[PDB]
Amino acid sequence: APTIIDLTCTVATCTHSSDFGGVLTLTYKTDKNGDCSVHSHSNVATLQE
Amino acid sequence: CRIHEISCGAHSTQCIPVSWRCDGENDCDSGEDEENC
Ligand SMILES: [Ca+2]
Repeated sequence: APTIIDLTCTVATCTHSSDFGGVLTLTYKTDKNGDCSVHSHSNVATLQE
Repeated sequence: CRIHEISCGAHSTQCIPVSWRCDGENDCDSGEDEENC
């Protein structure tokens, strides 16, 4: 499995609506390409993918 | 690369997992995997 190090997060736009009104971008450094599982550990916001 | 990885041609050193072959997205440098599929 890939290893992700030095990951910091930021949000571009947000609008609390019934749709998925918000985008966030993640920056990281890895060693090899692959597919990772992504999840939000809180309840306030729900992801899409 | 790994047994489960295919390089995007000999001219490039980048290797991608085989699950990305013909997924409808140009995962290679210039969509080599999506070619001839
Ligand atoms: Ca592909």
